[PDB]
Amino acid sequence: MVPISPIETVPVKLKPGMDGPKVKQWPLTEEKIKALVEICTEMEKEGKISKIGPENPYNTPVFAIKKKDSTKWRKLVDFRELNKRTQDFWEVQLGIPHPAGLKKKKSVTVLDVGDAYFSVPLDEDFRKYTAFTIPSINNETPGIRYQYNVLPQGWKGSPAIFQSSMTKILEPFAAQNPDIVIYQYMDDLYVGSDLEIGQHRTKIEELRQHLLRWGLTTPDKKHQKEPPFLWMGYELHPDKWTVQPIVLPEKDSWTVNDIQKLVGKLNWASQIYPGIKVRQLSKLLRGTKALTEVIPLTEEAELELAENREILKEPVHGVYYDPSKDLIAEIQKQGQGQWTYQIYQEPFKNLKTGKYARMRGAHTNDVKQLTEAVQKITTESIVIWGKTPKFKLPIQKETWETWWTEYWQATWIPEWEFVNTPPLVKLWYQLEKEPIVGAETFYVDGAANRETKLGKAGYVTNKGRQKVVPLTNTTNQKTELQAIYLALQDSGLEVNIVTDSQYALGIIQAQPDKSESELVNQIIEQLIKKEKVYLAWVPAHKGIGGNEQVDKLVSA
Amino acid sequence: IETVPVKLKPGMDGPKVKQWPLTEEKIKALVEICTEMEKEGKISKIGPENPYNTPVFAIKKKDSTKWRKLVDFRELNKRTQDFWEVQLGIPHPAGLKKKKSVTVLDVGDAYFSVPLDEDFRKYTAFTIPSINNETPGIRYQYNVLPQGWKGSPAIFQSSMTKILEPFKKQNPDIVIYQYMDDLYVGSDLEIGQHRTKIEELRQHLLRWGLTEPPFLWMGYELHPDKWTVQPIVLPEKDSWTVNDIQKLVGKLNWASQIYPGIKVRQLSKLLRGTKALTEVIPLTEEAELELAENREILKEPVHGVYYDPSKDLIAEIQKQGQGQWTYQIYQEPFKNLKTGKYARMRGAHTNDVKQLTEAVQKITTESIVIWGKTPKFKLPIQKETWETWWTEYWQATWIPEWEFVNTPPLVKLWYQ
Ligand SMILES: N#Cc1cc(Cl)cc(Oc2c(Br)ccc(CC(=O)Nc3ccc(S(N)(=O)=O)cc3Cl)c2F)c1
Repeated sequence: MVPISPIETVPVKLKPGMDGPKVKQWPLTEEKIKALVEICTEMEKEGKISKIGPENPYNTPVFAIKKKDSTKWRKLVDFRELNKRTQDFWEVQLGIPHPAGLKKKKSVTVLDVGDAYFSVPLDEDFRKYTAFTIPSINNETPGIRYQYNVLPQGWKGSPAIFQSSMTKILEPFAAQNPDIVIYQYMDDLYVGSDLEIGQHRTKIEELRQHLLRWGLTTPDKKHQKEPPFLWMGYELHPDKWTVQPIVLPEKDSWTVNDIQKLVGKLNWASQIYPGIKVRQLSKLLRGTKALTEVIPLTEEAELELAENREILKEPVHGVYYDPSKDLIAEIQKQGQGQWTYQIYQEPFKNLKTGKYARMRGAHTNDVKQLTEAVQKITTESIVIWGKTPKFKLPIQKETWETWWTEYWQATWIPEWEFVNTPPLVKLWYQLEKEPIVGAETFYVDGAANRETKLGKAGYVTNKGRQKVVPLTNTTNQKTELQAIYLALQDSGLEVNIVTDSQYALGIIQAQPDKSESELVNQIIEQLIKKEKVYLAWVPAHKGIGGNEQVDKLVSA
Repeated sequence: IETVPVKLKPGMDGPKVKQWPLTEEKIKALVEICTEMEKEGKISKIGPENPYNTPVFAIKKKDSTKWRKLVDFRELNKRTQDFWEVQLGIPHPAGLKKKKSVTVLDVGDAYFSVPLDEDFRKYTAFTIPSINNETPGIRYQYNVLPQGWKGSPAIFQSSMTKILEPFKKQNPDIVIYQYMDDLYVGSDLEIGQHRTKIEELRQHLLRWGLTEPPFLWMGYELHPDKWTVQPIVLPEKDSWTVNDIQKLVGKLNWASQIYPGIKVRQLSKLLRGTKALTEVIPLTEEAELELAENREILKEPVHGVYYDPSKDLIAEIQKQGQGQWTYQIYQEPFKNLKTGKYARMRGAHTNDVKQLTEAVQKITTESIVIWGKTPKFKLPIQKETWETWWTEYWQATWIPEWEFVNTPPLVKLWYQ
């Protein structure tokens, strides 16, 4: 006997007040019970479970399931109840590594410690709670009772307790081997080094020895799975990575769950396959969860797909990260609130790619959207590489400067450069800071009758120009915008406009370049054509005249 | 040597707050800092049986060049039992805000000499994250009282009292006040002397030091009688255009929500016609008196304005451009308890977010001195921009609460 170090146990407890489970054992066939009694004997003969007396009042049901064309049963304990009564554990597996974050190594070895999983003891005080019963044949003897001595499959704590225990064991090895990397992911170990493959299979051998100190062995026949490793929907190669094959269903009829599949799988592909678009397809999942409803495509969704399948036609690869080279992120405007980006270190070799969609809003602009996509890519990059990339952005230095200095919010983007790849993000209009000398002054007003939806919009100007248009199916807000629209329509290239509408100032002072309101868009389209607009606000109901000489004409 | 029984409130659990992403250099700083605190017993590794998390990050305090660990204990603080047991509180020193000068001292390291309840320790849990989730997070809990926890000053209060009495009875004009990791020292002196009285107050703490702290040698300088609330002021002109009078009526109408007998009828009278915005209007005699009257009214106090320690302080900030920022602190709209401006915001001449972040710190400091509590900010910024960047420019050991303004105020002007 060579003394193996024991794995220190993790103190466990049930929720505050909740007791253990008492679930009735399910009645089983004679065939099945025999199968369990054999397995539970082999398990007992290994140290994993133990027979208990009748005082233990705790029952977790047990089942036998047959492996597909294996005249051989396997044992399933339904812990779903004990889990609900078990305390919370810290979960670190929230996030998984991104392949573009990995630094390339000459040699990588994957070891699965498949045995070692049960090698980890359960908390002595907690075992009693894992009690299950093998019912006897014909129910004529009391069923054989068992408790676990090790972490069970299907238990709340096993993921977390397994990792804490593997980490604690690896600490000294990593510490005293700085020239290698070990990545722990659930039941697996991935081991990499930039060493000659002599010095490398040596260090791997040492790690098998070091794992033996805690009585753990790894495969002699060296793991059948060798490059490319197929992991969490990715493909890892010695020199590059990509996603596992993305094949898009060709079909005659496209249904609901068959678009809650086309989104997920197109989003997955978008991390390496540049310029995937999901907007016209996510448009269809709006509201209705009737999971078998054939929804017709749009004529925008058949040309967005003939783009998808031509991007998904030939494979593309991402490279791995080189900390000594610069990190670059480049953004393109795709249209309809859609943005696409590539992160790279060398021209044409992308670490990874992705997309950003416009946030749901009434009104928006391109510069706000670009700002949001920069922040998304900044955070993503902090997560994957521990740093902010230098940005290349389709916006002029002068445009950005005009924007941030005149914008009422605080805004910032990190270090970036202009890249001249149309279409360029630009400012479509700029409101004057002062009234314009020699430009006509339009005093505008609108109002609507709350009961009839009937209203009026118009203006009186300093030159005696006047208009009142009668409207139906309207509101105060709509009439206030229309008044402003009529002044814009009917004035020269320079114009002063006086409104009492706090609503219209709110929208125009947020500098939309695009709107869901067709009336706001028409205002935007006139603002684009003007040489100079000055918008002045005055309070309502002070008979500010032209706001009084036109509140009495539009409320008539 | 022996701890103090601490608990959470009624049916509230310990904090379970997601740790946010950190740059490689802030991860490196926290690994070196935490590895040393562990050797000195201040912290200990924990296992997965602890489900609690509080966020952690790394700053550089004002003028230093060495990283500091900051724990965002906002959530533990909300959930931490109120410490009223012996004393109904620290009845806020109303004197501190009247002093010519106030120096702010980081006495935070003091706390690390006093141990924490054994039961409570699990609630101080935090995680040093890894890049790309490559290794599991390095998990830690506090053994001693943590910087930034509300309980730390409350527990150390008795100890702080016994370290001060000598100086407080040596110098009875000095005002001394403790918020979080910070000591605030006010006087009615001239500076050279004030600076002396500070250096002396270090020789006390260095002497209780052995019975080299890293950030204990720093000193911040305020002037709270050289603070001013701001009157509303109207232009004085010889020539008024229609536009000038439209803006005056706008500001007077707004001011009318704060002040009683502000009248715009006679100035509105001037605006009746459809005149060109740049055309000069002679004021009528009724208009000139109404304006004179409104001025008189604005040179008085707001009526019925009082602090209420039961209610939230709310702080609003407007971006005025050219590095200038306006603010107001109230509890009831139109009842301002302080208003202010900032023009000079530090070495950030092309960075709006660094400027907002310094303004929030300065406003929070003022708020500590006046009412001994932090206000709820309304920031003129998108959440995602603010939450990406604030931690890059943050220098204080407390963190206030904030929300986001998404609609541009008309009012910006009325304070411009
Ligand atoms: N399964 C799996 C898996 C998952 C992760 Cl997140 C990492 C991993 O191993 C590594 C490690 Br550890 C470090 C770097 C990479 C990327 C890399 O350099 N890969 C690589 C490097 C070398 C070889 S070779 N020459 O041993 O066949 C094979 C491969 Cl896939 C890896 F793929 C393996």
